[PDB]
Amino acid sequence: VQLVESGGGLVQPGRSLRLSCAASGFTFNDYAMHWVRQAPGKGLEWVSGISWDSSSIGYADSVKGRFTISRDNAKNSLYLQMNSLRAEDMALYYCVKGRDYYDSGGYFTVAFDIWGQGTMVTVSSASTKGPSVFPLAPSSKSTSGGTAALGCLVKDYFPEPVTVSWNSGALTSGVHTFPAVLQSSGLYSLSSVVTVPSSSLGTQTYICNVNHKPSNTKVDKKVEPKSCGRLV
Amino acid sequence: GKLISTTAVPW
Amino acid sequence: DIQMTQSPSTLSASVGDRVTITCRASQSISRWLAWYQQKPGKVPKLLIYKASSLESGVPSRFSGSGSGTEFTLTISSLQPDDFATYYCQQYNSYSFGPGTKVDIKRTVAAPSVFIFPPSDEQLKSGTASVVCLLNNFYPREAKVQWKVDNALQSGNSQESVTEQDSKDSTYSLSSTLTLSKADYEKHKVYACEVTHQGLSSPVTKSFNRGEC
Repeated sequence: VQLVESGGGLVQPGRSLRLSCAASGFTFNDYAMHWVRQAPGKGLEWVSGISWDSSSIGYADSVKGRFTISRDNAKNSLYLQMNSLRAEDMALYYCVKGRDYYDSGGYFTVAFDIWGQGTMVTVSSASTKGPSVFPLAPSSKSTSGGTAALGCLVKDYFPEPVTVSWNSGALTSGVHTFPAVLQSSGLYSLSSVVTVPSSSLGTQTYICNVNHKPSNTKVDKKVEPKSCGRLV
Repeated sequence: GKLISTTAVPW
Repeated sequence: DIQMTQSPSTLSASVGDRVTITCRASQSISRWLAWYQQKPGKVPKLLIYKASSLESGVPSRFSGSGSGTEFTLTISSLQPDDFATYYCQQYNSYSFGPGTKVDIKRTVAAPSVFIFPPSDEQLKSGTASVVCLLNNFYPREAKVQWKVDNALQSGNSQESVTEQDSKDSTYSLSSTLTLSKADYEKHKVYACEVTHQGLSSPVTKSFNRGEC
């Protein structure tokens, strides 16, 4: 049993996408079918649904007039036509099988029992861009006990993702690479930090290796200490 | 009360 | 329009605990309510539907009750598979609750706090990012406030948090204050003030631009 979505990708605001979902392993025609979306880092939002017999269709207020759900039972497929796309429609879109129940003269969905893995929809007017990589320099303001923190600010890139390693994979303990944030500019930003022994600081080389495949950008940035206030 | 429902049943 | 709420928003639990989480509807939804489990990077999983029916294959420590507007999900004895976020949904019109996250309880640990000035390379480009790092703390709740020459900042910072660490069960968080070069050059003292359950007083990390 499976639901396989396709049709996702990168689209500019105001343009359209058509999502597909191919079902197998159950009698597709016998079930309501639905679309659910999840914006990055956020909760679940139901988008649209259609009864087993196609007689009843519904939409979330946030998409109605712009999205059209349909099904082709002969092809065991569900579709979502998405027009006039906005940044707020950016999300992973799951195709979802309903389980239905009869009560008070009506047959209606009571559970979503099978979910596809989702197809990712990215709505942005931003152009593809590699990050600038800036040092997060270790200083007297970034020590704690016998340790110093340092890192790299991976700023202003598009689209996701970037990868970050330290000293070509030799440094992994104490590394935290944060989830990217989407800035108001439409570009993403991310920091990777690490705590290291302060006693070897400035003698020991620390290089962050940043890779942004969508732009074919590879940056190795050596992170050097900084004078920031007096010793303490 | 139901946003999506039908009187028809697949059995 | 039916609003679904959930409480608590977060819960710290230990293997063996009985945990009960709540879901509420702004108007009657009878028994048309289901509960889902979701973990990072994974698909949601149906647990309970029609308020109290346990889905086939789901362990029997999960139970649901309620009808009308108040609903509860109970895990009689939490197991490691159960640390996750839990969502309810109503089937009159498909609105979801905002989710309850159940994470792994450990001893309270205050963050270690570090601050980073902007780089000369970045300043050259016309922008200044000031970064404040909160490292290895628990619980997740934490407040970071920026002050520039002691004036509280608003609307010019963003934060990001890691998932709970699989070995020591802590979180880490960055907060990044972003200014134009000209605005950075108009002030002298840049300070990150951190509040957290593990701290008896707020911690402030700061620097003077002229010394840094």
